[PDB]
Amino acid sequence: RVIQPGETPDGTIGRLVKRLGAPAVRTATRQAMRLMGNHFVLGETIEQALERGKPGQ
Amino acid sequence: PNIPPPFTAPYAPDDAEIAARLLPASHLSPPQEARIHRTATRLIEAIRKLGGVEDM
Repeated sequence: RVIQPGETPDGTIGRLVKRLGAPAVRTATRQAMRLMGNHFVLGETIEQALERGKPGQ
Repeated sequence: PNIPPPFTAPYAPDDAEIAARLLPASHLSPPQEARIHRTATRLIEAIRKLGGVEDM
């Protein structure tokens, strides 16, 4: 997809961007990424979650 | 031109009279305000992207 400039900032993210600025939103998303990756064991299916959360210990 | 006299402006004039001149003169056309708004938004977006005393 290609994004046209000067788009009215709507949605939860657009409202976030009007408030904090786009750069801070990117930074907040990267922090959410560390949280999601470190504190959750997730997958599309349970087999994928379970394989990801494995430790012969 | 002449060396100016020793500086002696009134010390504490009335704010309202000053505001009566400064308020109309601060007016800016819509495209002037638009450029100001964009530049300033970009500067603040960068600010909100290190460390300073205020942060501590």
